[PDB]
Amino acid sequence: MATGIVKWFNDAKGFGFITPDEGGEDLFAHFSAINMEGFKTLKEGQRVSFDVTTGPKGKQAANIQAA
Amino acid sequence: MATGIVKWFNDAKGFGFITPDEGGEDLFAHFSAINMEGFKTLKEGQRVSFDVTTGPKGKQAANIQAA
Repeated sequence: MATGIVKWFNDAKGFGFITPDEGGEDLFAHFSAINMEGFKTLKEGQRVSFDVTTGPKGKQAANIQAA
Repeated sequence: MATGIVKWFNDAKGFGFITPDEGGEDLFAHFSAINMEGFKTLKEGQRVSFDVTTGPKGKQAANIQAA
């Protein structure tokens, strides 16, 4: 499965462009193209925003979102 | 509240640690802490994996997931 970095994205009409990693031309990416199963976990390197809260494991990230 | 980068995560037991951006101690991040509303859009700089497919806008990213 191919990979790449999101180059830019406007929330108004809900799409952006992805630069593919292994070379090639930029891809159009509509928000509706997001597979929600693809984001049920967190990934190494992934930038995220969150609330900070004290839980059982101590200081923890709540309400995690993409940043 | 705050932002940060996911430093390390383990898909088996479903938890990892986030290093906060604006200084501080690393935070425990369980996958159930993920707010799905937080990922319905794509973010600038976000690393993603995808199918490639020809749609109306031309070459497009399909089935987009976090990478």
